Amino acid sequence: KTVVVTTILESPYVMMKKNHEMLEGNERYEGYCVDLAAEIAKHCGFKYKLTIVGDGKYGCRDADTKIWNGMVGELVYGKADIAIAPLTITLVREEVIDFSKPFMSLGISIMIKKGTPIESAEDLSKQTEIAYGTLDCGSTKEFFRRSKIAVFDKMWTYMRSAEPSVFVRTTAEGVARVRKSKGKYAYLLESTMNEYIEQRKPCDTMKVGGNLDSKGYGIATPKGSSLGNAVNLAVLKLNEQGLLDKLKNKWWYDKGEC
Amino acid sequence: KTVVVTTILESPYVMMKKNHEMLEGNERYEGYCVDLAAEIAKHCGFKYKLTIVGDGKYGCRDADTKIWNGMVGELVYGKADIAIAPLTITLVREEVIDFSKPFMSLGISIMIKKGTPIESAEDLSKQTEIAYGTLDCGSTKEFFRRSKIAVFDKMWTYMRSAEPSVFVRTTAEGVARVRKSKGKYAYLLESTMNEYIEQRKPCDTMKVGGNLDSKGYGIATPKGSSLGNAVNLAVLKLNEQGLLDKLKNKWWYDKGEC
Ligand SMILES: N[C@@H](Cn1cc(I)c(=O)[nH]c1=O)C(=O)O
Ligand SMILES: N[C@@H](Cn1cc(I)c(=O)[nH]c1=O)C(=O)O
Ligand SMILES: [Zn+2]
Ligand SMILES: [Zn+2]
Ligand SMILES: [Zn+2]
Ligand SMILES: [Zn+2]
Repeated sequence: KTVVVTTILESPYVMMKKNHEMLEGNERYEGYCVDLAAEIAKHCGFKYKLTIVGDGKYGCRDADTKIWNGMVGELVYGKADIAIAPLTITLVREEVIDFSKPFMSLGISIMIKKGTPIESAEDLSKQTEIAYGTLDCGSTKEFFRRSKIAVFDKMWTYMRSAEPSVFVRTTAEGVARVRKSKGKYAYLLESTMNEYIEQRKPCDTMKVGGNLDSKGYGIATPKGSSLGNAVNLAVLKLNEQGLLDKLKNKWWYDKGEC
Repeated sequence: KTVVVTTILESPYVMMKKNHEMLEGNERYEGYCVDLAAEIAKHCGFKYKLTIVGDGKYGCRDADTKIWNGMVGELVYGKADIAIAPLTITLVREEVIDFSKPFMSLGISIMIKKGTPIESAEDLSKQTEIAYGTLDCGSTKEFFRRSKIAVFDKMWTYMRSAEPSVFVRTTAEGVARVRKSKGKYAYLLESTMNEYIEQRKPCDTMKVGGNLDSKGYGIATPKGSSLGNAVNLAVLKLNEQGLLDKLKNKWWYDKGEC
């Protein structure tokens, strides 16, 4: 009956409202993905419950046990009916779960503390004074681990063995590390987040260079789910009616602080 | 056994080779989608025959007869097994054919003859001296026909009723009309084509403003095709390995004339 939605606390996709503690259920949250969830449930006509992914992760497969974690795991093992989050459509995931067509297009990008002498991935790869890393257990890390491109493989070789670890558990941790690093840590992260942070106080970071790749976020369902067809059509309808563009401007720039 | 591929003569996706009269079968053609077709077939392990869509159209549904034409029609009526072309993923098409995840991301954009006093769709809609139109029988025309956004519906109201027709049969016709117009015609077209033309002699056009929307091109198969699954995985794998980025570079910029 009630669809269980798995999602992740990631601003501005899903955030606790300022007055959350006296709110209940889905009303405790706000954001792009909260709005998107409401729109999809309205067009597909279902009731739903937003639940924050227990382990706070997007999803990766343990190399030894072969068990999936994060939001991907919640679908694979039947703990959730649908994931509505900034979840990257990838080949290894497509083999275990289903994705709608993308609701957002983006790429990997570089975040620096303002004034950092870096302008590109090539710049990062050719020096050692400035540390750099990525989010753990996500598509960005896997991009570098799997890259054959000389600069990206060179970066991976450094990142894989760097001490202390250049990888972070959450996006907020990566961003804090940039801000506190005095310009000695750069962060590789998805472009739309880089762009969001750039317009938030204290306005001390910026995106440099173009995107390293191109990819999309999709709505995910368990393989063979009776929900997947309708959800995919709903995403296309929403895009075509301009709602996705409407939501982006609402959460990204109408709230810009810089 | 041999998979019939429907595609469209649209530079630089599919072009006749200079000496095509001396060649046979698939070797008559070159371009982005020719290269992509060869790679999809290699990875999925099938033999294939490239065929040019008979009516030279992408695909629209006749309002009265309800019959699909163009490449979409070839798949709907079983004349082709797969379409590998700059074919836009849309809701109405997804209702009758299947698409892979996108192999290219793009949006509707404005092409001007250099010097034309236009910077945005808002600019176009608020003036009358410069005419503007789109490709007929495609996703761009349908975007304007269906839009509830004030600026775009105003543009549609003008375009639908303009005489002579501001719509064109092929991309080349639209570009030619811009070039011959002395600034008095602007062309609305997909961004990646706008970008390609900007790098073609006589280097007298340019893209202005941001994109009007966001969408993708996908490989299409008939509903229920056994090919669908494997083709989608192939597209994801090729994106992740950088092939699609390499093919754009090859056909757009390595060959740039400006
Ligand atoms: N979208 C990713 C997770 N994710 C998120 C951000 I924001 C990032 O900078 N890198 C990531 O891998 C996924 O689905 O694994
Ligand atoms: N891709 C479109 C066709 N198409 C192509 C170009 I190049 C354009 O500027 N506009 C279009 O509608 C579709 O599939 O209808
Ligand atoms: Zn609280
Ligand atoms: Zn709606
Ligand atoms: Zn010829
Ligand atoms: Zn190959």
